[PDB]
Amino acid sequence: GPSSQNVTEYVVRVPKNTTKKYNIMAFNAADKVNFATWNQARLERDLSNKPEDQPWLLRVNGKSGRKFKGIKKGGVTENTSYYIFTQCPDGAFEAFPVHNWYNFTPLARHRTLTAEEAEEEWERRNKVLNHFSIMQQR
Amino acid sequence: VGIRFCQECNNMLYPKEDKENRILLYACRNCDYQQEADNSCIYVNKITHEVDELTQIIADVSQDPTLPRTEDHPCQKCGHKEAVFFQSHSARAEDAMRLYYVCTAPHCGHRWTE
Amino acid sequence: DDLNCIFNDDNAEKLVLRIRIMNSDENKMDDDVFLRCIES
Amino acid sequence: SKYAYTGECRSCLETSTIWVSMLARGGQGAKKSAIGQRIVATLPYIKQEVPIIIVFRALGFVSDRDILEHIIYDFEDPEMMEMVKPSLDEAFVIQEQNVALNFIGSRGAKPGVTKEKRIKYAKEVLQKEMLPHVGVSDFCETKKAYFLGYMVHRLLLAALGRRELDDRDHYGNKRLDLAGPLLAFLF
Amino acid sequence: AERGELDLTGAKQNTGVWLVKVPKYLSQQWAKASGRGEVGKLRIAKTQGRTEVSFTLNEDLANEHPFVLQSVGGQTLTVFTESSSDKLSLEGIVVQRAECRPAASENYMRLKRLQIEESSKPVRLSQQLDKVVT
Amino acid sequence: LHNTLWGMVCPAETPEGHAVGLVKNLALMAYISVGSQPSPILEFLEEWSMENLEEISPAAIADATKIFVNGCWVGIHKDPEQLMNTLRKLRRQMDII
Amino acid sequence: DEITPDLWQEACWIVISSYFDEKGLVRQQLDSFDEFIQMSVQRIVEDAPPIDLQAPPRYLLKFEQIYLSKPTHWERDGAPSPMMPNEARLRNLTYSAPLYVDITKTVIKEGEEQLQTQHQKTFIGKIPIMLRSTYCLL
Ligand SMILES: [Zn+2]
Ligand SMILES: [Zn+2]
Repeated sequence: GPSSQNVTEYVVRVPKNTTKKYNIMAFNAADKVNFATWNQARLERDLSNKPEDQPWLLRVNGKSGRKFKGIKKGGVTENTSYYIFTQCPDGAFEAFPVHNWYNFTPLARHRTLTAEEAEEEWERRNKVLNHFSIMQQR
Repeated sequence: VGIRFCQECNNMLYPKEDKENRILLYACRNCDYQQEADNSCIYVNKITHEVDELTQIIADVSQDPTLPRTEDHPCQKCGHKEAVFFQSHSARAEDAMRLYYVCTAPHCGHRWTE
Repeated sequence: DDLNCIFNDDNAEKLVLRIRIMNSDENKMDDDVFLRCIES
Repeated sequence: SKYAYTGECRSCLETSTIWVSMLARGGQGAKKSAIGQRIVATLPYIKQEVPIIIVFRALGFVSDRDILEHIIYDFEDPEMMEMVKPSLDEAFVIQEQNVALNFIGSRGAKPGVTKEKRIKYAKEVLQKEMLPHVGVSDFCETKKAYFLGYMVHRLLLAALGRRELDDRDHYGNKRLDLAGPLLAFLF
Repeated sequence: AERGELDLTGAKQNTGVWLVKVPKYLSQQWAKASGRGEVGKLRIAKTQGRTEVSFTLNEDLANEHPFVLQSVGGQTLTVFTESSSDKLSLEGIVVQRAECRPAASENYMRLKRLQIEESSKPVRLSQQLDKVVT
Repeated sequence: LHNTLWGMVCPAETPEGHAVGLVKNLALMAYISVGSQPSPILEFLEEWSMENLEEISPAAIADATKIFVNGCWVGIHKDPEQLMNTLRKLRRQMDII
Repeated sequence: DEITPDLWQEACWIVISSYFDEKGLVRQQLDSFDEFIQMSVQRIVEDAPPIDLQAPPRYLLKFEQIYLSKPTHWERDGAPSPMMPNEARLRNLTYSAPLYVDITKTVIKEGEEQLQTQHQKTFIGKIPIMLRSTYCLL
């Protein structure tokens, strides 16, 4: 059929200057991310430092859902360049040069051990028994 | 024989038994995610260290121009006459000085012993 | 007598033992950690 | 001594020594050897030995799946898993990054007054003294993680008996300071 | 509807995009073109059991680039955007990864040497003074 | 005297007394490498099919070959033999390396 | 064609005769001092941070290209003359060369009067020259 010998041509173009910036962010392979549950999302600059030279904080569905922290890719774009090819009704591919690359790691929401009581916990360096009796007190 | 990761926070899964239904189940440190059977082996350990050394041998050892080459023993898989033989000589001691033959033909990383 | 064992006849290849724990210490050290500690 | 295997990676740039290492089997029973041989790291300007898993959590990797990926590349072989799990068993006190940085900073010779000083000090010593060749700029963090993972992978490979123990007297592992680099250091 | 919300319509459409690595001279030529409208033609040909991807440079831009596909399933890659009006959006998900290589085999190193001469320009070395300073 | 001192250092040259084996001097054919910036080799490898260590997928660095430049891990490569042939060829031509 | 086994005992010795005629017996010393003077010294100077001042006006000193001259001797009257190595041995002198740096001094007076002075080659010290290197009189 036609799909066996499909020969089609696509026009490519790169804009010089544009209003919106373009970036790349990636999840882990085994993170098991699902975008259908992302009814509400937030992405805001973290207040732990206290702006552009700071990590990001991402939150899904408020406090109910999972939340991530975003860091910049370490590789400078001196000899590297990445473009994004998007489908359009006109058909001419519009190459978007990258501004920055980001990376996000999952962070669970639960009762988290604090350092002040970890100072008391550290007396059980190797004497600790029944490891799941620690979070029951917490 | 091996350990697995939970799909909620990606941490360890130690095995235990519950007080209600009498079956082995894995658990994480902060999860309600309990796993199931078919991995009823916890601490397998070969004390005799009779493990097969024909697994950690890389197929690329053919392309090392220092190891001896023989032609008396042909390849069992692809039938190539020439082959590369060497000894294990790992950090282990009291080891048998056998020759782990590796076929030298490209696209055939067959290894064997005699 | 807290480590009873079931020995096997020498005809078989395995020659294995079957150490368990009984009501003598069952009727803070947990299970599967005490057994690995006595294995060590 | 008590330190069975050592993973020295004395590092510099165009020096700081890291002494990641591994305890021996000196103890027995449930009191010390209840889990196995732990793996621990010495760090250059702190004065005590923090476990390597706590360092990796201080790098910014909460998930232990990513940690054992950095340590162990092929998940098919369980030997490295069952050798590396005791230091995970010594790592349930700390779960998130800031507690790890607070513990590492408090473990130094001169700990800070509070979190604003200890976190910053631990971040600084982890930033531009941890392995200076792989990264010194602020956005160099997962290259450090991959290099330390390769380091612990080398340590485990020599522990279970694949990599041969390196020797100092091998001149492949030895460099010669001539008049050039010596006068460069003085200048 | 909020400032921090990211538009997720691109993910719901299951839009598949391609991420490709190119060498620096192609990027320099595309920058020199300054978006005239066309920089080259992308060619694809599928056989009975194999595929072939290439890119042909524009003749005006010059005055063959075969593509090599690679494994993608080791990671999940998606692309988002940030606007000047602070309206975040998601473009889509990367479904295929390729890399661009030059067809020049021996002469290309010469250009590499020239780029070395372009890269050894700012590095600076000490000089010898015949006369001591006055 | 170690096995690796073959043509590196003289096997006969050694002072007597408390410094036997600690002081030694070069053989006739031994040029000590004086140093070079690893930037041309790094950008050269970036031109070829090196996946960057930060860009690469996690579960893809087990079947490949790790590349070490000046002791710093820089990435992996799936075809090491062709890389070695190209590197050795350019080293013999002494034009880039 | 090929080197016969008869001619090898001359061929290899012509090869290493050419080696010892080109390189010499002391080449690691000379090349190390060459790659210490030609590079590293200015790399060390440029890699050093530019020193910063405060009082308010702000003064910033930035270091630049490193000049080195031939070894000179200054007698009682202050006459600079080229100094022989034998002159250095007989008079118990120190064979050394004076080192020069260009320094840019940028001024700030909080009124947008950034008018830096390109302070030219200034004398900062002397490096002892290793004999028969390229930056030597011999
Ligand atoms: Zn979990
Ligand atoms: Zn074969």
